[PDB]
Amino acid sequence: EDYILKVEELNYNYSDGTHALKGINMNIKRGEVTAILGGNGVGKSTLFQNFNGILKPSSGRILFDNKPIDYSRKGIMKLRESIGIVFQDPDNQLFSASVYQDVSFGAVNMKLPEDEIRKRVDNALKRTGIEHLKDKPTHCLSFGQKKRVAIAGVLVMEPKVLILDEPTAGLDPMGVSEIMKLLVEMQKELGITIIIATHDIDIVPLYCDNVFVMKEGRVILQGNPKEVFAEKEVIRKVNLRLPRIGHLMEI
Repeated sequence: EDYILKVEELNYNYSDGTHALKGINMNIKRGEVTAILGGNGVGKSTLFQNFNGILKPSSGRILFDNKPIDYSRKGIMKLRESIGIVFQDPDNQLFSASVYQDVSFGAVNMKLPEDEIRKRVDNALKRTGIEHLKDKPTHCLSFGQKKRVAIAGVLVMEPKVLILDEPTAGLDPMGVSEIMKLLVEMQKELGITIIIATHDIDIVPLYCDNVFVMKEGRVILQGNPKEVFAEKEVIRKVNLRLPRIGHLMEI
């Protein structure tokens, strides 16, 4: 019940023979916010595609929810119901319809009692802060609102894991902290595990319990962000108290 994903000695090579991930060991705790950090080309998408089964490891394995992944068609279908994906650009995920039609599209085809669809969708919209936009056309929303609609559409299925692909995209730093604090809050109320792929090492990690730094398809650092970015954190606190001394420490 500690780890929602354990990656054990995982290797991945593309079918052309390109070695993408090497001896990856990663233990992701249930009900924490974990981020996987690194610039492009580091292998974040390759890792995340293994998590939801679109790729299968060449060597080693992944335990999801304490159990091996079942790679049959049925097993993959089951695994993806447990795992919600929020895309970088919400346009890639949203329908042109009202916020309520889009978000409720998911429940509507699972044959639930209507009043259970009602609760699920309304709770989803409250939980993402977008009740007031229930009847607004998606095409009229800000990027930030759209992203909240994407998240809400995924909450409706009650996944166990929420995976966000670069959640800082299209957002100013205060935009970023808004979305991060929203995610920290929904975990408090839902117990959902949050996994983030990002290159942002400044804001995103202040909201994380755990962090993995990747380079050329290997983990090279890991742990509590307070400890991993111990030095950046000292600087941050200095700016907070003595604005000018902290810039001589960046000098």
